[PDB]
Amino acid sequence: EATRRVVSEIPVLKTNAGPRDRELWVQRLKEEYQSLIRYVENNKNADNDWFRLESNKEGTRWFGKCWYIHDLLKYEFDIEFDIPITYPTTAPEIAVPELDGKTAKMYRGGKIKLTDHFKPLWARNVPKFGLAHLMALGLGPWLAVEIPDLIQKGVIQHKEKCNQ
Amino acid sequence: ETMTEEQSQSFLTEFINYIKQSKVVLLEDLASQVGLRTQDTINRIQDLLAEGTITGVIDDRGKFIYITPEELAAVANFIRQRGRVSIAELAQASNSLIAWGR
Amino acid sequence: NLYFQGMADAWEEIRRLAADFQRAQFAEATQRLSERNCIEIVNKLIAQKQLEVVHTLDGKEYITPAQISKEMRDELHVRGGRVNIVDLQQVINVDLIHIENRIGDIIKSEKHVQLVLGQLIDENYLDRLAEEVNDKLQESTISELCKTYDLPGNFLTQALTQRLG
Repeated sequence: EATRRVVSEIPVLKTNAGPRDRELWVQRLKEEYQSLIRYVENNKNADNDWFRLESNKEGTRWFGKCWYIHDLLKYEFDIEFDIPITYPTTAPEIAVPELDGKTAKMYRGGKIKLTDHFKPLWARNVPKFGLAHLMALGLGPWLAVEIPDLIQKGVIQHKEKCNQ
Repeated sequence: ETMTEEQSQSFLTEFINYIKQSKVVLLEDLASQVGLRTQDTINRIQDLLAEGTITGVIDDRGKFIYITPEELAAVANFIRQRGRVSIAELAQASNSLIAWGR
Repeated sequence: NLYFQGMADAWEEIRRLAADFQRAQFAEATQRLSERNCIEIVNKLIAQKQLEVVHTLDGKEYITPAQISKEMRDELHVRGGRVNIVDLQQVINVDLIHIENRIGDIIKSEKHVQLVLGQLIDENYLDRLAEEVNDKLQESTISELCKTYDLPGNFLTQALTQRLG
């Protein structure tokens, strides 16, 4: 469905290697940043900038922010993930800690829980999907369902520096 | 609490001034300059647009854009040039069809 | 062992690319309007009678009446001079009323096209029918042909009247 459009715009990756491949990880990391850059540029070019991100010096730890807009209002959540040893075969697990307890589609630790459709698709495309594809096909669709829902259940509330 | 008819009206003055100086207004900055919730600033501005007192659009992210009549004209021509055009080819075109500044 | 040829150069590129990823995120976004806002404008233009435009059935596109007239002629051009009016809905993805509202123009204006029973037929179509029909005359019953081409007699006659020769 829609997927196809976002997928198409993101560059595929090639190196099948994870953090403990002495020789090939740095080549996978090069591919990770390149795709990421291109996704962000794409996101800026359309007026659709929905996140910020940073890594540790080895690209094994990642941390940042995302935001969702609902009824003209912005909700902003901190996020982070560690690259597994079995990456890129195994997909990394994104954590939004601030919603821990507050949403059913999430494990303890803030570890979000995706649809059943994600894993099979990740797996049939190994090693072409990377972090850009994670953001695009995992977190974002997760926000597009959970955030509206938590808002209408009063589980979350917009936050201005302020008072009526 | 809710705004005296007097206070309501310094709202509109502030707003006009921002539009006159910037053309595009971020509603969280308007809200802050007037000391209102973005929520209520937006809702107020929705009523003004309904009254016809104000002319413009609020994008999905809550930025306000005043569109000039020469712009409205250009949009009309652009649709007529194209004959058939998708709403998304429009949204794309808006970057060039509209000024984002004074 | 611990060093591999290129490792240094590779991590230098990562120093570069990571700095680009920050620069890219700090860059301002190209501004665009919501699709809703584009609709909002078009709805005003319509009110101010400054624009006449119809939407597609999937509500994804806008089309002017003149573009409809044009895409109508295109299908005729494609289909070869005989097209059913009913199929143009699907072809153009607009309600049939919007198509029907342009038929007056198509006929009068172009003068090249006529209307028969829910179908538009043009000079070309007939010219080429005549050819095939000559291919009976010099080799061999409008009655029959009217049935062979599912065309009303009144019409085909008048049309056949001005072809012979």
